[PDB]
Amino acid sequence: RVQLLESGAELMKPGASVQISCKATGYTFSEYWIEWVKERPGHGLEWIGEILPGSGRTNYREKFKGKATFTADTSSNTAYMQLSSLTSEDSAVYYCTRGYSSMDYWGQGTSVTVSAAKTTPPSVYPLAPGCGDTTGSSVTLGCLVKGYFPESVTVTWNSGSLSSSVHTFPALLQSGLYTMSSSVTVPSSTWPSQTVTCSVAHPASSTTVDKKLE
Amino acid sequence: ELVMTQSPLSLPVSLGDQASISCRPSQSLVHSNGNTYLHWYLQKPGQSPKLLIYRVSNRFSGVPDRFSGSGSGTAFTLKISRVEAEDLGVYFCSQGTHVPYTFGGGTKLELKRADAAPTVSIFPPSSEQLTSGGASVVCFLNNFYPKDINVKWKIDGSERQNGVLNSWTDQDSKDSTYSMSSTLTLTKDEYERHNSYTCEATHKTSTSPIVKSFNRNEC
Repeated sequence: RVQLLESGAELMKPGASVQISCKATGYTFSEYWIEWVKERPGHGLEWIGEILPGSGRTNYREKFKGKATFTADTSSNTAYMQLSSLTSEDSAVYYCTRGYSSMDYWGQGTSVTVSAAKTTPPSVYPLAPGCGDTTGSSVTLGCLVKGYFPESVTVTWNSGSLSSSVHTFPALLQSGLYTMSSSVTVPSSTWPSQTVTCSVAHPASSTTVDKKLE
Repeated sequence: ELVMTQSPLSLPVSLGDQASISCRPSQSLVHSNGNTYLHWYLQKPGQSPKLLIYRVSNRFSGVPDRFSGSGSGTAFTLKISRVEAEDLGVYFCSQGTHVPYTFGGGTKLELKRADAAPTVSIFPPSSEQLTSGGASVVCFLNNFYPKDINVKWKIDGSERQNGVLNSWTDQDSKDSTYSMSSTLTLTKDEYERHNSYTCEATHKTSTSPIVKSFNRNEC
């Protein structure tokens, strides 16, 4: 019945700080601890800190005292998290929460990504076996994508002809830029009898590319 | 603080079985109020995880009969008796008698499979990457099982480089195998400063580690 909705994921420059909010529908505010948690890929969950609305009371993880602030506007039923002096290690997904003798109900999720970056398009490098190595069954192929921002990358790697095992590997977040591949399973006969081609589509810039391999 | 060692990190279970996945905290979780505070949660890929059994034993609202929750001391278990599709994900056990609120590592539940030797394919560098003064090499270790798989790049044997980006894959729908990429990244020149590199993958299927090579030279 109760709901906790959060503001939408942001992209912030370093230094600058964000204001995540957590609106609660379906009860009285002033009684439950408004919890917030840190979900960083790899680390897991770092309870950040408590605060009950109404009393104005608070509670922080030693670690976070000085980086986070918690406020609540009882007559608007929003909760607050202000992470000042942002940085590369705060880039993660944050949840607010109603929890007592349990972590009752969890908000959806605000993503906060810290990066210097300015929009830029995927420099597309086509992975094609070189001089006489790989032989036989499936000629496997690929299309690498080296650097760009932000996540808006989508690959139509619709086969070259006779093929299916298509893998789209995840995106690493290195040096504030993005870099991921695509990879395909095309059997000898069908290649290069016909040609396979990738299309890297980065709508964050309405820029797109088609590249035949070999 | 106080640790929470989720006794087992990957439950490869075929559907329709029991599911023990133990969680041991560091101290007593018994507050001076009387009740202890271990608690369970299930996190479904893409969504803010959720409350399973709360207060150790106690079952939650809109929450299956198929979940057992019981313990005492430095030992707490969660037991799903008829695992069934919608229960696949990770399970953070938790603590709340001591500030701060530690969360366990998170054991996962993946589809069972029998081993499946990984297929490696090295691809050299493309002239246009070559052209921007950059140069990557990528050796794909596709559609295989089980997960655990390390991959060392003894470029020309001696040096164990480490300018590597590893991209995994969430388990396959109709396969239940995984697939991976490894991009050793060179300074164009660095690349044109050697003759043949090798990608070494060690995955308990083989005795003799699956190695593939690439000759910068005779080509």
